[PDB]
Amino acid sequence: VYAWNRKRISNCVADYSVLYNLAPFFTFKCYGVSPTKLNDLCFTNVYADS
Amino acid sequence: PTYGVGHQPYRVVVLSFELLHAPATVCGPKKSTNLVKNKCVNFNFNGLK
Amino acid sequence: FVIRGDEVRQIAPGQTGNIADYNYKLPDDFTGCVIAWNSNKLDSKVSGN
Amino acid sequence: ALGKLQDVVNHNAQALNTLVKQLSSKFGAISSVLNDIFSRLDPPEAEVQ
Repeated sequence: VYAWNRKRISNCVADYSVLYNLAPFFTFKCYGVSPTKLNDLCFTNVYADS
Repeated sequence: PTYGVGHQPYRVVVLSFELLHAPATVCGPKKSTNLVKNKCVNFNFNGLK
Repeated sequence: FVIRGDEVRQIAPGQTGNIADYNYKLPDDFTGCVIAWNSNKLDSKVSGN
Repeated sequence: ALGKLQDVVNHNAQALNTLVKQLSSKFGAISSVLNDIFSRLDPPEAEVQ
């Protein structure tokens, strides 16, 4: 929580299916979107952070 | 190695997206069809439904 | 029906997964109750049930 | 001179220009386009916004 490893993704066909078969308890909780319709849309720039 | 569940570590990754009408680059896996010129149809150009 | 532990959260009306999409899916109108409990005392045997 | 007959035209014109501006003004939702709210939400919650 002291350093944010922010890494934006570039132009690609991001398939939201690898996160399904992730580590145990792979809950896909969202706060404004829905995972059911979070794979059929395009994104300007997605920012990742661990 | 055997810490209590109340104080176990959690690896959490958030994916903040930009849900805007800007020209997007990170699209989802889908298919593509042909284009009609003078036929009223349902379009989904770059997310715009 | 009998499922695992981390898959009980998919019995709610509307969810993704493997059992909530191809094994047993509930509509988004279910006005009822879901009852589940740990059955590892009599439904878990040696070398796999 | 022809202001009393032009004000009724402007009143019937400024009243229609406010409906086309309130059409793209969110009244407590995530966006103003109805085709985008149903595109990134679930009907459990999509019917709320």
